[PDB]
Amino acid sequence: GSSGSSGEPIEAIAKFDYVGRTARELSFKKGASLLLYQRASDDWWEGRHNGIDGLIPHQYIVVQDTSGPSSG
Repeated sequence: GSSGSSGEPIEAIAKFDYVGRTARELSFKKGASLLLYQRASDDWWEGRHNGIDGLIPHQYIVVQDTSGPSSG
């Protein structure tokens, strides 16, 4: 409790098929489940994909503002 503001990871869903142009970024496909750890920038994110830590675009993903997974 009263831990902080940015703690546990955020489960985001790929908005559109994206391919990490560089090693830093990550390549995913619309629908693919992506985990978020921290917002690298206003147009980027910092999480992991298929076991790969890198950057994630905010234009090809939907940052869910819900605590925990949403069954269904």
